[PDB]
Amino acid sequence: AFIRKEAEEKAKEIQLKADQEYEIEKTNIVRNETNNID
Amino acid sequence: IVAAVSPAGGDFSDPVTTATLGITQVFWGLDKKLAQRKHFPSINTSVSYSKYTNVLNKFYDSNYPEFPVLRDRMKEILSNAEELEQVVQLVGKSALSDSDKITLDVATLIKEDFLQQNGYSTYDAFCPIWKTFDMMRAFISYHDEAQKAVANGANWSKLADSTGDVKHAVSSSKFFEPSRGEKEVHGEFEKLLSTMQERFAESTD
Repeated sequence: AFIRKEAEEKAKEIQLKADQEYEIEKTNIVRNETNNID
Repeated sequence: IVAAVSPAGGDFSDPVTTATLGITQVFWGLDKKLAQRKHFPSINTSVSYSKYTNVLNKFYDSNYPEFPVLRDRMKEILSNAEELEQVVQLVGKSALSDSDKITLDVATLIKEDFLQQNGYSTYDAFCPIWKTFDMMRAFISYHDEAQKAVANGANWSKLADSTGDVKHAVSSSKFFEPSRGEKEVHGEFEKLLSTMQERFAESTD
């Protein structure tokens, strides 16, 4: 039970961090590409 | 124009070294330190420099490689690791932090797996542009991944515990093969970053 809950929590945190990393990388890559074009 | 100067005892005070360095836009120095140890080709990172490096960076940008960036990053890592060597030789290896230790380990990795290439070998005898560029890029990627992992609150040693695979893989990039299979190397680098992600997953927990 604790293994299942810990695994689910780890996977959930991994997913949240995944989406967050997606948005952050979006803004960062946007700024970088804009800087390159400029 | 490639001209060899043979000063007495390798001293730069010799007329040869000065007169040569004066009219030269580029100079590649030879050290007797790693040559006496029967180690590979010896060149001083604190001595050898080139004034043609700028236009060379402009020319290497034609292949969309990063000459200047990788060279400056590796040179900075080399200088910081040299200062770290002076400090470690001064006090000790227990007086440093995780980042400095990572810089020293990266210095050793760059010394064994990059600057040193066997000319008698059937692989390291000749290194292509794409091979060295991919090697420096993968090295920079592993360095950035390790630096980012150290900023996550993980120790350098603890990070180096599960990274043995990526280390042996980084040290195995010297052999490789002919022009075919560059994709296997770049892909191996991708597998290295992925391995870093797996390690991050392992840490939590």
